[PDB]
Amino acid sequence: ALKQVAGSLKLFLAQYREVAASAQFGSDLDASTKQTLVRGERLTQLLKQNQYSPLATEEQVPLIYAGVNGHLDGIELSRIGEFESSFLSYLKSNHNELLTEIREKGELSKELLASLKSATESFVAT
Amino acid sequence: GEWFRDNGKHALIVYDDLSKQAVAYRQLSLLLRRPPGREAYPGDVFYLHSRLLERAAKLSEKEGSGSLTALPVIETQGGDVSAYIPTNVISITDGQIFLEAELFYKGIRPAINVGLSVSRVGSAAQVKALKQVAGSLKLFLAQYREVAASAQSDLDASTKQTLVRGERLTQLLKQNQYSPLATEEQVPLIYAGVNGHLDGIELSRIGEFESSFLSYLKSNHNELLTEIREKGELSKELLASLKSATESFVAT
Amino acid sequence: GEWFRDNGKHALIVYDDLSKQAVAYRQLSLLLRRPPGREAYPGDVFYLHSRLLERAAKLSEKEGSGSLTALPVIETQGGDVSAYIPTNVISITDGQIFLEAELFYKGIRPAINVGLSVSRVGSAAQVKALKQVAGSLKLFLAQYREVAASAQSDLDASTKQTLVRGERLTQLLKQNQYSPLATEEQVPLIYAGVNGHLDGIELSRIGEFESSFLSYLKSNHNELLTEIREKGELSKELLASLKSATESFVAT
Amino acid sequence: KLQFALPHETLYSEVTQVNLPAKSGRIGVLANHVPTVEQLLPGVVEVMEGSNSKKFFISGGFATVQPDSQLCVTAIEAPLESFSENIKNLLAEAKKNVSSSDAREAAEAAIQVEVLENLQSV
Amino acid sequence: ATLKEVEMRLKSIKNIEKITKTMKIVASTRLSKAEKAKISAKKMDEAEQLFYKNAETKNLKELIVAITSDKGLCGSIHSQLAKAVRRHLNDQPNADIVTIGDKIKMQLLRTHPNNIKLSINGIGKDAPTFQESALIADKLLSVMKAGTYPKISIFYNDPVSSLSFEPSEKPIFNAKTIEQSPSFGKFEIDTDANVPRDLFEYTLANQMLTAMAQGYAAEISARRNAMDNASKNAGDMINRYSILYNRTRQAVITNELVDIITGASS
Amino acid sequence: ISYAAYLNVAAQAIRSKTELQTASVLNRSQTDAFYTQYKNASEPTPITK
Amino acid sequence: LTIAEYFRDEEGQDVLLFIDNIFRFTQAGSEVSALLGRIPSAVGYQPTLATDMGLLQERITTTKKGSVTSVQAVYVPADDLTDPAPATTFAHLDATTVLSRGISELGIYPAVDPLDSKSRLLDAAVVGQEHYDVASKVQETLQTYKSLQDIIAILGMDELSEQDKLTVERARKIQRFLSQPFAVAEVFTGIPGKLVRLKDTVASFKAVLEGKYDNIPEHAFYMVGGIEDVVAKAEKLAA
Amino acid sequence: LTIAEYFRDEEGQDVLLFIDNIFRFTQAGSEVSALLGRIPSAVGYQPTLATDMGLLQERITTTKKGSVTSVQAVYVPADDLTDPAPATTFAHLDATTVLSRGISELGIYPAVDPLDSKSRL
Amino acid sequence: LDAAVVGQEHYDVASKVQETLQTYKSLQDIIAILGMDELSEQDKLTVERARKIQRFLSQPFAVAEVFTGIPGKLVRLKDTVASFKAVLEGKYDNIPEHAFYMVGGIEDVVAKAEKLAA
Repeated sequence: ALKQVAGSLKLFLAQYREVAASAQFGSDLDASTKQTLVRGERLTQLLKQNQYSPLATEEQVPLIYAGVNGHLDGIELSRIGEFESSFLSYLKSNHNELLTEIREKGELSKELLASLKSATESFVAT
Repeated sequence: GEWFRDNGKHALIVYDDLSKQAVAYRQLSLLLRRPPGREAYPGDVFYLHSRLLERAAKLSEKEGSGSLTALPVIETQGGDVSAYIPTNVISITDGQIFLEAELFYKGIRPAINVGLSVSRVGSAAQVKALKQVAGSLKLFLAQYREVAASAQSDLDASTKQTLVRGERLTQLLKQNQYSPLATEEQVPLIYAGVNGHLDGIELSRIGEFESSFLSYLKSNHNELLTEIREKGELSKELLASLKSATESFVAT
Repeated sequence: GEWFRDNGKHALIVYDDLSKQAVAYRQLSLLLRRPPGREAYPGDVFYLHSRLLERAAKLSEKEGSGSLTALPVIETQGGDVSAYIPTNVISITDGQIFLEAELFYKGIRPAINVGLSVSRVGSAAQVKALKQVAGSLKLFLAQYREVAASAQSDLDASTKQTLVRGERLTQLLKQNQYSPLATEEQVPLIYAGVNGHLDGIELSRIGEFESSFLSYLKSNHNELLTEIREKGELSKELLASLKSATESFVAT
Repeated sequence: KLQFALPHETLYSEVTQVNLPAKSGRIGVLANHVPTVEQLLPGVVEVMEGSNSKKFFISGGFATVQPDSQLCVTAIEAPLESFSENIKNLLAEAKKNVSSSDAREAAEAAIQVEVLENLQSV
Repeated sequence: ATLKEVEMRLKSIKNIEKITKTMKIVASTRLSKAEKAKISAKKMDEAEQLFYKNAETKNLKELIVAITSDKGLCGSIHSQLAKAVRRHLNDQPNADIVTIGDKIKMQLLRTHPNNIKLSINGIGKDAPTFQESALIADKLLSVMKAGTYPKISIFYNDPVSSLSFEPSEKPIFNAKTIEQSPSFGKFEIDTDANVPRDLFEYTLANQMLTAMAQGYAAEISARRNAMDNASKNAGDMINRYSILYNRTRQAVITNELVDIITGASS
Repeated sequence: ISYAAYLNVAAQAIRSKTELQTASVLNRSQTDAFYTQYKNASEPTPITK
Repeated sequence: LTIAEYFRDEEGQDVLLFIDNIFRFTQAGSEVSALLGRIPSAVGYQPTLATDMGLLQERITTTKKGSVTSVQAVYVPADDLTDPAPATTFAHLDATTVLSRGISELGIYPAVDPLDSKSRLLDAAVVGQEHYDVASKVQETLQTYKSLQDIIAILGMDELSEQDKLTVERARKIQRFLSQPFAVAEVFTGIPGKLVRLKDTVASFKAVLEGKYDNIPEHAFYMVGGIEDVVAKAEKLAA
Repeated sequence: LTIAEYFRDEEGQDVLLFIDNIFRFTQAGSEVSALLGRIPSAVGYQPTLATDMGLLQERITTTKKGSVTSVQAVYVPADDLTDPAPATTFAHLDATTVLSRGISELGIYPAVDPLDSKSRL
Repeated sequence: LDAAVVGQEHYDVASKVQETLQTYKSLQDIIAILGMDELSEQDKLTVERARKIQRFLSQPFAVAEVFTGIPGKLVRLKDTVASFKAVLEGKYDNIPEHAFYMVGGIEDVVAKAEKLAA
């Protein structure tokens, strides 16, 4: 499940720093580059984690899922931390059947994807 | 040197230089087949200096009040005070007078880099007169260095003043070789600098100003120099009288 | 090699290479437990190579005029000529032909770094003709690699020129492997460049120019080539002849 | 005095007569001319200081007779007899062909036609 | 603390140095070519704005055009000009804004996102030309309807010397504002074909070319100046790192030797 | 088209003999400037003016 | 190697000798050298490092009896190619594929350093003048780009010559075109491996150098086969 | 040097001694020291670097009888002036004459650099 | 340095201070070569602020009175936490750098800023 949602996260994050390098000499970027610069800056933010606060894959997956796809781009940067815990609580009360599924079946099908895609898109409007 | 110390008298000892002592010691240790450490010096190259320099001291009343004062000389390479031997000695002595090669080439001699120079115990032992006209000179000067380094982004108002005073005290601090000067010959020059009576005078003439100013003081206001010499302090009256004679000379 | 030298003849010796020979001698010395020094070399590794290399020599007329000429090879690591063995050999010898990957990858082959190569002997060993046309080559290329970082819009006609010239003179110095040129083939090529006959020729065509130009001189001007070869100098008549035959071809 | 000024080249910055092509009419600036402002359409321009007569070619711009009584000319491009058959009618057969059809750009290459006619005027 | 680090940290700066030192000469070649465009521009404007001086023309919503360029490395050209627009634009938080050159944008975009309705691009390469000045004017009339404004203002840097400059403001008057003037009658302008219409449109183009030419030569002087201070400042670090290099290199030879030595003793 | 821009077309017909067409003539007859209308933040296509 | 030699001499046939990792031979002898009584040589290695290596390497060879094609993985201590061990290994090889950290980090696999890798066979007499010219130009193009990268971090792109912009733009394509999914590598690529025939490679890169694909997006050269594959990938991204 | 001393001590002259090149004196002692089994010092120079240098230099001086004055050619390894060889040498140098191609390539003979060349005197 | 010991507010301040200082560090080379002008506004402000923190972290010890010329000040933890918290909150941006140098808490900055402005 984690493998799927973390597509080219590692290569992408490289493409991000390839660009966070070009941003240095006071550049101005085209639509693709300014966006991926925004995406990665938030992806980085989502990788922050407290000590003694480890997470289960079924909690990890939705976070990485929301991140890479861009359901976090139009959110103010300093609030990704409170997003992480609000959202995991939201999915525990509303769309809990989903998280239950990931823990047990360790995999995703179109049905799990679109449910979660529909579920995350929901939360974004707080 | 110690004989003087132990017999109620005072001795100054210059070690010129310890860098070369250390090198000789290294020669002996390697031929003695002692293991080379950092920069090939033996482990005891610190103890070499430390035991030597610990012998400098000021003694108690009971021990006759003698003193041995040490001025060890160290030679940096490429101006690096962080090398092994420099830092060893700095961790022994009570301060450093650092001399910059950069200042030296510019003609600023003595080339004392004030930022990097310090005396850890001497402030106590300073002659009051100097201490009084050295008000913050320590802080100010080595801080005019803040502006000076930045200077060459704005043609400022406030920080254009400190650039003109700074430059002056920098010349006042210059000094010809073989010409050590008495305290009472010193304090006026500094008073005249610190209170900005030089601000109007050009750089190229601060040299001539100083010789001509001391002549003036000797012939005309010798009573006052004598008072500086004999009491070592500046009474409000002598302070005010000194202001008087300063303004007069500058005007002409 | 020395049999040739001692008997009125001339031998060339290539030692490919001395890096590897110094490694071999180090093996022997370490295993014989002689004392090691820098990079673990024995204190007589300089003596090994100088002993070896001073044997190349140009003998007096009394002694038969024989000669031995040496091309020792040294491999550096990361271009570090301050390494122990390159140091030894650089200083023993009479000059350096310095090769570089950078140049190599740019297509400049042989990848000789002009500004780092030298022959202390110099002119004394050059055919006079080549010395005549090359005089300035030394110069333009020198002035080229100084203004290089400019090769990246707004530059006066002075610099645009300097850049045009050098590009082409650089290109002229490229050469295929296994294709050494006769002196009489070299000088007219160098002459054309040195004197500006290549300026108007797009940079990619300097190669085919060289080839064509040579063959053209061979069919039409075998006289100029024969003189260059047979006389070793260029008279003002040869120079003038060369000038004409060049423009003739460049136009055509 | 006269001041002639192109943005890339200042030409003329005491005079007796100057000749401009104004709104429609071709004014010959008299010595004491009442201050007047008139646009310059494409055409030739002459200056005088003795019996010195010499023309240029004007793209367009403004001419202002000033309260100092001096003249001021400004065009964008300017000689014509000394800056010139082979040069002229070159992309003039490419002028009508890119006239052209329809977008709205037709208007910019319609500004080429009327201009070339009154450029090969003399 | 290792040779590799110090040697390559040196190789970053040695190029930074050589490069900043090149664009000071490329800046100096560009210097005269642009002192020339500034002279030709002023001279043209001097003939045009002299009429406005005589007509004693003043100003009875707003458009602000601020001019610099795309490229940095020119000191505080973009900054204290942006700041001049901040000082003036306090009186008018509703003045529409067109910016010329991306750097004045990122300055004015972060301070007032909404006022910027238009932004121009790829400007400070070569000297400004009339085409640029014109087509920018054209679009100020097109989508920005420059005609339909009470007051117009151009912002640009005037070059005073080769060491300092001053962010300046100069006004633009429209068809209407030219007519209703203290001294329109001084001139015998023909009141027939739309003249004030043109003298405004022609001036919009011109007074910008003249603002850009001055802003450019201010920029070019500021580059050659900032780069001189940089190449100087770089060399200083190169000097300080050539010294550290040398220490480390010596240390490397010694430390390597001590291992050989310990190894040999046993 | 406008009085400034109109003049320019008659300044590029005037501009376009190859021999007197010196280097700083071809420069003046070109431009790499893109206009972008900026709403709210940004807006539409950047077009080569 | 003893096994390998036997096939070469008494099977009279083309043997293939794969060694991963030959560095470990020099390391091993190194680990016992002090306890064998030796004074150490430089960088900690044995005094016999080179002659040790000749004895091994000079056996790994084609003789007149039979042919051996050997491929040896060679670790490079701390990426330092000048460390005595790999540095003594170079001169035993007819072809040296040099892998690079700076390339791997750019997401380019195999991370083969296109400039630093060499072959005895890159020679017109062998590969043909065309092949040789293509390789030569590819290399000049990349070097020019490697050169210019110093500018492209301080001045950006904009101060670049027309000719040079074209080069740099072509270079970044060529650089990516040199990547390939491996069949053995699918696990780290999620991309079905590709094999590309030599004649295609030459044709493909030749074509790129002439500029017959400057109109095509960058990402379309990355991690694909030959020029067919690149034209396919461009259409998919266009949809 | 011994030959030079005889002209001073017995003939009373002011004598020139040229040493080309002083660095090769150092390196030789570095090499002898290594053959003698002596543990090397910093940068691989002999532990006796300074005294080896002193034993040569201190003999070049002015007596009451004359002087031996010495012009010594100085190589700088790695162009690093803090290298123990130049560093030790410099300790004994009273002046430098700096010959520059940059002075030569302006056709100035001798090619002495007036800004570079420095003297204690 | 852990929220479960010092409280989240303390932690958060310490860390943002640390992020701020770190930004200046990553920049030093560029500040020294190319000056302040070649920073983005974000950066310029962070650099401007970091230097105020830098200096605010300095403190006159009582035992170095001879070298400071100034009496030894001492700051209660709770005051350090709050004082720094406020600087980050952009509450003291208009203040010149010099007013944070060699003082105690934030009350002392206010004081020295007015001392300079007279």
